[PDB]
Amino acid sequence: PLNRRMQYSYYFPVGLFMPNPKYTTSAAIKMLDNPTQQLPVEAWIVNKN
Amino acid sequence: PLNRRMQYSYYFPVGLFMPNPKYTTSAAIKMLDNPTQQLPVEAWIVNKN
Amino acid sequence: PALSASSRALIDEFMSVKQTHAPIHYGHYIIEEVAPVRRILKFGNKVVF
Amino acid sequence: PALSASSRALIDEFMSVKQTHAPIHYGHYIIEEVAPVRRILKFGNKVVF
Repeated sequence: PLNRRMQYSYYFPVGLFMPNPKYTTSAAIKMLDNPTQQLPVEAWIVNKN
Repeated sequence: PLNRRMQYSYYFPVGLFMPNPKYTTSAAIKMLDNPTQQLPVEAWIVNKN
Repeated sequence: PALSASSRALIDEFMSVKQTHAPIHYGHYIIEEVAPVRRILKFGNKVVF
Repeated sequence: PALSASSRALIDEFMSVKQTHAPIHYGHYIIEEVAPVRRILKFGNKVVF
């Protein structure tokens, strides 16, 4: 009984939208599309594997 | 009695304005705006938590 | 909050650099997983903690 | 003075780099804390002390 099970609740939002002054703080990534009309459709997560 | 409550004072400006020869000492910040025509309107403060 | 992103361009950024990476791209966004169980993430030979 | 900033971008770049963050951007500004107490700023997994 020392091997118990903790149960955390994980949450994450999808499809959000930034305010219209859009910034960036990585000067390495560059997408090949328009930055101003950019908004996500999905959310990539990671598994346990 | 020893567990006392020292209270300090904090202060910060909100919505200041840089002079007209503007500049930046950074590289990885790009804001989609005309840089010579932007000023703050809000101030962001980190909470206790 | 679980590890989420918007596109894989920020996930592959987060595995490369984990200190200087962006949390907010132009319209794209990525949320670092803060949790009690600090999961170890492998992606090929890049690994973060 | 407390950790004031005129955007979210200066916060999220001050969390990333510490010795080379931008004090004065084009129209925005961030203010380092010289408080007697020293708080760690748990942002995702990017602390600063």
